[PDB]
Amino acid sequence: RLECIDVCSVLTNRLEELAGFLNSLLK
Amino acid sequence: RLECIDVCSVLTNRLEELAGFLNSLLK
Amino acid sequence: HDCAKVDLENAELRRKLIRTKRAFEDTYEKLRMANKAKAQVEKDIKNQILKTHNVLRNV
Amino acid sequence: SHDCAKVDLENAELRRKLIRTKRAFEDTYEKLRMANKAKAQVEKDIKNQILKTHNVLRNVR
Ligand SMILES: [Zn+2]
Repeated sequence: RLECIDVCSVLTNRLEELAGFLNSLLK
Repeated sequence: RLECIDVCSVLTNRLEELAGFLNSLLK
Repeated sequence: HDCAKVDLENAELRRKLIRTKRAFEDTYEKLRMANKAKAQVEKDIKNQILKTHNVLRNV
Repeated sequence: SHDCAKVDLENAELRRKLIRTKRAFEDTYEKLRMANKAKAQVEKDIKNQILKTHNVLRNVR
């Protein structure tokens, strides 16, 4: 399911958490 | 300047490479 | 032998063994802490991989 | 004075213990050094991935 805008949102949230997580790997 | 389908593709490509990269951290 | 010489060598070897033992216990301790951090980091990484693949697969 | 045989035996034993302890410390230290180099490389690659990710995210907005 999910429309393109929803896919974008889910991908964006995953990417944001991944950026934060990698940064936490540097700490 | 990218339409929603293009944003989805770019986010998907970034996410795929991030999955591969984290996996490479486990090795 | 030479009594004085082997006494001095014994004292010196004891000091060297204290220093080397302390250095090995410290380096080993840092290695162990690094191994624990390794375990936890690998756990968190595995979790992030699973979330990411669940997202991607459901796309 | 001392016991000659006793300090000779302690001398040999201390030399053996110092060889073993030296080898153990040089091995543990070497593993620590390899871990530090791998640390550097991994941190570089992570930083790169962070930059790519933030460029993507910022250019999405
Ligand atoms: Zn003697």
